Amino acid sequence: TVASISSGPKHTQKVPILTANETGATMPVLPSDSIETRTTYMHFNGSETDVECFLGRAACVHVTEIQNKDATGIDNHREAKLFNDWKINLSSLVQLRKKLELFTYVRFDSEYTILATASQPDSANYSSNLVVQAMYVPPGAPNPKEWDDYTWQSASNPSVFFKVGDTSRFSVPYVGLASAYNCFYDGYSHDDAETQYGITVLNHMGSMAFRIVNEHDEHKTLVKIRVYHRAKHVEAWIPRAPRALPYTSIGRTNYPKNTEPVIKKRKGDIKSY
Amino acid sequence: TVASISSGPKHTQKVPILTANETGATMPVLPSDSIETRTTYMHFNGSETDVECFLGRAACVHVTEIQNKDATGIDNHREAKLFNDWKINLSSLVQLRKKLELFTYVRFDSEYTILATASQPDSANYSSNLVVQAMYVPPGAPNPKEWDDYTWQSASNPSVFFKVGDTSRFSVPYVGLASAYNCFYDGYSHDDAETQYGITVLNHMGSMAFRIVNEHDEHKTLVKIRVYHRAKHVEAWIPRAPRALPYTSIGRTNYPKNTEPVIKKRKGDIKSY
Amino acid sequence: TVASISSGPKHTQKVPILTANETGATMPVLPSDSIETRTTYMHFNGSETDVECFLGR
Amino acid sequence: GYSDRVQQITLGNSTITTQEAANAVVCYAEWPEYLPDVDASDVNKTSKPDTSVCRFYTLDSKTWTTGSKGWCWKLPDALKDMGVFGQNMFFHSLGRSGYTVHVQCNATKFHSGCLLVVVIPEHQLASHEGGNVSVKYTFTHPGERGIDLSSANEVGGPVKDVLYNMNGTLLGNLLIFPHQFINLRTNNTATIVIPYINSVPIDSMTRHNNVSLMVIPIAPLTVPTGATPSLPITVTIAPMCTEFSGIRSKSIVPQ
Amino acid sequence: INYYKDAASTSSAGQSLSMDPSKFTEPVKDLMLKGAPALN
Amino acid sequence: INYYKDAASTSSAGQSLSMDPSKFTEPVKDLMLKGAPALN
Amino acid sequence: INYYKDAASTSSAGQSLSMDPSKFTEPVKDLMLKGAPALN
Amino acid sequence: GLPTTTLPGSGQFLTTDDRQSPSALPNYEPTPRIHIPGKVHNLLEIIQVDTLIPMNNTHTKDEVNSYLIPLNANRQNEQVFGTNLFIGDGVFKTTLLGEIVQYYTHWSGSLRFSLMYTGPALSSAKLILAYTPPGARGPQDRREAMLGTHVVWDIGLQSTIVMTIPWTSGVQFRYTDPDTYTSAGFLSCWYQTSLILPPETTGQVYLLSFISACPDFKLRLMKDTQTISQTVALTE
Amino acid sequence: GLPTTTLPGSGQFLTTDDRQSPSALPNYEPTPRIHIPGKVHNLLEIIQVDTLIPMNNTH
Amino acid sequence: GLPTTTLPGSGQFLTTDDRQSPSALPNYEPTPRIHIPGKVHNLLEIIQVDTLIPMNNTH
Ligand SMILES: CC[C@H]1COC(c2ccc(OCCCCCCCc3cc(C)no3)cc2)=N1
Ligand SMILES: CC[C@H]1COC(c2ccc(OCCCCCCCc3cc(C)no3)cc2)=N1
Repeated sequence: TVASISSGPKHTQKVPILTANETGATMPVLPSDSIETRTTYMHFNGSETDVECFLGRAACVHVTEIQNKDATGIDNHREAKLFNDWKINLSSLVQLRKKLELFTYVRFDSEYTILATASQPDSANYSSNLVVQAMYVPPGAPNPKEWDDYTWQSASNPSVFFKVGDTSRFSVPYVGLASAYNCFYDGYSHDDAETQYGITVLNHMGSMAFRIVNEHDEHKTLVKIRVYHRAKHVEAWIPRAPRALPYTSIGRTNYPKNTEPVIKKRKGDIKSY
Repeated sequence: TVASISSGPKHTQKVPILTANETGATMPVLPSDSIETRTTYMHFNGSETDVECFLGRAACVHVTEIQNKDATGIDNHREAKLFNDWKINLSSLVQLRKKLELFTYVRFDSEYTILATASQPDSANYSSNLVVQAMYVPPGAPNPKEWDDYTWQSASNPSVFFKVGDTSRFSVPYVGLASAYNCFYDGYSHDDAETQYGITVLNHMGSMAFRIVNEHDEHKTLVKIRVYHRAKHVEAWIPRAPRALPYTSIGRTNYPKNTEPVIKKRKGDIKSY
Repeated sequence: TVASISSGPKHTQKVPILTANETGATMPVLPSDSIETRTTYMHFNGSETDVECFLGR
Repeated sequence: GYSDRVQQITLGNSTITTQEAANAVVCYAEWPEYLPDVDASDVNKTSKPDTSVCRFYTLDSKTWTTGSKGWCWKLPDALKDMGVFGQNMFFHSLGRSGYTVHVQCNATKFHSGCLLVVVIPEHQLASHEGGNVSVKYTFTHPGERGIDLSSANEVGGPVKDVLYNMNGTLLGNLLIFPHQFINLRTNNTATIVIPYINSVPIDSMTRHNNVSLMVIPIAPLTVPTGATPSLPITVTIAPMCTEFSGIRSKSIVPQ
Repeated sequence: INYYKDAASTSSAGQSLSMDPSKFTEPVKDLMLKGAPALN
Repeated sequence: INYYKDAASTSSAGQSLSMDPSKFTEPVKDLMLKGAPALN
Repeated sequence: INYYKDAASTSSAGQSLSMDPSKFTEPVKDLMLKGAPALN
Repeated sequence: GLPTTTLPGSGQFLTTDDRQSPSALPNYEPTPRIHIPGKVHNLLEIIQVDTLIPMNNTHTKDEVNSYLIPLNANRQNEQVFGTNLFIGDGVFKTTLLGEIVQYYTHWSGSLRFSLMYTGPALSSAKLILAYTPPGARGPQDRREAMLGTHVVWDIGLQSTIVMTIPWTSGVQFRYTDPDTYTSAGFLSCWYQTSLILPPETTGQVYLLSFISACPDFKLRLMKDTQTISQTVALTE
Repeated sequence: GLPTTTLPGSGQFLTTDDRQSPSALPNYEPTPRIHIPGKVHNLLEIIQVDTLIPMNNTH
Repeated sequence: GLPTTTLPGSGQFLTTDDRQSPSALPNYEPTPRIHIPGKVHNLLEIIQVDTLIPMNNTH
């Protein structure tokens, strides 16, 4: 492939460099339309800018935490982090969010990796070996209530059991209701005067609640869960302007008030170098 | 292959052993040009002197250390070794350095092995199990600041998570900007009167900052990281004189003052055996 | 596979929507027996409702 | 003698002529088309009023003055009240449509000024409150009036800050969306053909707007000496290939 | 070799090697030739 | 590839792709045609 | 068998078995024959 | 039982590796795809669309005005604007090009810089745009500027001028984050003759300026952008 | 000895995965199947049989 | 699931072994090679060039 062809002096009536940008086109002008060039080859394919590659590496999408401790006398397991759930979503932690929102609709399979590490902040004789059980509580299915409810039987709901310190990995097909996931949605769930606006009403998918299977030892053990997400088989439509201001909320486009100028001011003139 | 052919008495006008070294050549003289020889075969190929073999074994290129401890009240994580970064480079630890600098330009893929072991120098009930997360902070990408910054999300930057005591291994393609890496560079980054000289301005590649993912236990744990590097797919050009004096700096050729004579003095005469 | 065929106005002596449930049958009535439909395809096989799948986790 | 410059668009019972055009943009290089069966889901036969809905409606005019910040209309909202297009809209459960948008602004060879005319698929607005305040329905359904970016923040309304496109992105990058400029010195109209863009084959026309049309002054209007300091901008829009499905009782929407 | 039955479980896809910027860079209705006048 | 000798040790079965609701939806002795009168 | 997609991930290269010292040992412009006088 | 040996790296999680995994939802059937205009395959497809450069960066809070380069009637010989070409920083940084370049470590290729004139139709002007390849200082006067890559632009019916910064380089890749060795030059613009307004007209006229990449362009070695960060996870 | 590398997920138990296992009862012979009317293959077969709706829910 | 047995040496790191590894930079394209005079393939090539001997070591 040639990156530049050889081109010499020109004295024409045919001027490729004068255009009318009002038309909305970006005319494909090249170095050889306005200087004299020599042949050179590309030596490159643009492999690593493919959208599959761009969205295809694992990104941290969520960090939560649960603890193993005596539940005796706990009136609210959920509240003691005797377990927790994550109203699944991707636009929470942002590095990946800005990347996805370069597109309007996106379609992909997900590969999740879940790393779990334990901490024992206060005096323990040892490190126990805990098994985590993360399970998929899609929406309509009941929510556990205690860390050892009938829910955890999970007879119809996919669940994975792995050890703290290890990693769990599995992949979920594209579960969207439509043909693509909306990265943006300028609508409502119905014509209500006070209903919420945005994507929080669309990109529904319930949650994934984690717990330790082990009963309690004498000390307490903090287990912190990190969920990583990798898109595989990516398809993206309609590019948009990149995010400039900071984010404030999952699912709304809102930016913070009295934010700071995002364009760097010159130290000098327009004329400055 | 014959290592020596059979050759007998000679009384010629054709003298292969008289030459003129002023020409710059090393004339290919053999035993059979000046004594009577018998046939012998080589029985050998020179396999283990191939440059791929010479530069192809893992060498320790870096030892760093980070600790897991309560960051509560630490004003400078980087400074507490709550994590650290290594302004990646290869000429730091030297065994491998002298080997590479036998050549001027070198091109290869790298295979890294990272061994991490833990130490608990002061009273602990136990040994905790920590997961390390080393990640590639190429240059232009932001530097973390705390041991748990948004940076560690590493949504676009390759990162590996492995356990202390284990080893991590992955391989990076030749990331040089030019066609080869310069082992030497007699230039500057620009014609500045005070800019630095040497290769430190060329062989730029940012760094690789490690951290423990675990929160803190009651005791403190020292984790010491050793990075090993193995060249694979090696290509080397222009041999040079081997390094004689000791090294003083990454990237400059400078040797120490009042160094010692590097040539061993005879215990005796020129005539001595 | 078609999920619905195209069907238009009807003025017949042949009424598929009147039945006698006392018989014990569930007559296979479709949208196109009582409204005007357009063609659409199924795009689906019913894979995940197989009893092997239902009892297989 | 055809110029890129003169054009005629006849759609239904209405025709537009421009003698000073700058080509026309067809979003994503695709022209509006009806919904194919292979893509269909709802089993209902759809209704295609054709020429009674696919004609040109001219919205009420705006006034560009030196202080203008820009205006924003949403589709199909802007047309919610135009003739039979609008009736069909409130009466069917689902509908689908593409449009031809023609923005008009003429001046003289002594004026200067340049407007950006852009179509943004799925333009989800931001609340000026920050945090996770929502933007109430009424605020994102201004109707033919559209939203006036130089009007004041209101409560439950969107933010109207132009350097941020009403969503946290910079004005400068709106050029990645199908768009055309109106530069008084060149141009006097902008025309964009919009194919139907959605993640579902057909949708509700009232709970979801699928494009915002935005006209933004970028090089300020500068009139000749002692000229009146303003020009009107007119927007005429025509639904094209419209289809409605799931007819019934007639939606009732807030406010 | 796929070891698993479902398609979601396969590795990353392989490069589009599609690449056609004209839907974005030249969505004009009447074709513009480089070198010919923009507005006739 | 089965690595094991016994049939019980193989993985899940594969979709019946049988599907015939008539034993449940139309177990009538004399065949009913849709469109013809139910009771003659 | 490569298990990985990228070339960097393959094992070490295999012996040049190239070997030609003359660029280093005899870079003279006019060819010198062993046995003939060095300087004529 | 087949004998195996495990190698160094066993059990590691590399966020960039690409392997198979069990599906959690065996046998599930995804929604059919329908057609949607606009599919993107390569980021290289989109960085060829031009977007506006806030060249007039001299303000103090972001404003529509930093997109406008002003022009003065009747000045002769003088300089319209200047900038270095660190596409990952400074004016370029918020543009779509700048914004994507920042996801990669290295770039190579030609850039296309165009200027669209917005002054009254009855005015006229001749400007010179100059590209100065690495190695010299930003030009200080047109004489200096005109000795490097340049285009005399004659403002006419055809409203925009497209200047190309042809790839001039020793090393075949440059860093996107500004680096010296790897630096790309300067871009300046001066009056060639001068802007002239018709009667009954007055004041400043402005140029809009765009940037996009030529088909020439290469970007490689993905990394994280300095353009976005956060201090606590967001919630709904 | 063939060189291997284990990936993330090793040792996990996913209730939905489908693999082979050793039989605890090697060589055992199950009872023959006889014919039984009524076999169900898909839940889609049975949701087409109609059942009564307690529409008058007001009690 | 295929039955395996691990041998002595599993998990060891031998600095001299030569195996495959995942690439951290999937799909990256290295700079083209250009021609450079002087390529070395074997250390045996270079030890045939003669160099001076500090024979007079007595200093
Ligand atoms: C960032 C903007 C928009 C774009 O895409 C998304 C988005 C949001 C959510 C989403 O869902 C991913 C599917 C998650 C379900 C997987 C099942 C989890 C699980 C646990 C176990 C055990 N088995 O399965 C997929 C995409 N939001
Ligand atoms: C010794 C004299 C000269 C010669 O070569 C060199 C030299 C210097 C640096 C160099 O860089 C090696 C590339 C390192 C980048 C690899 C990425 C690291 C990483 C971590 C994770 C996780 N993924 O990737 C390669 C060669 N210096």
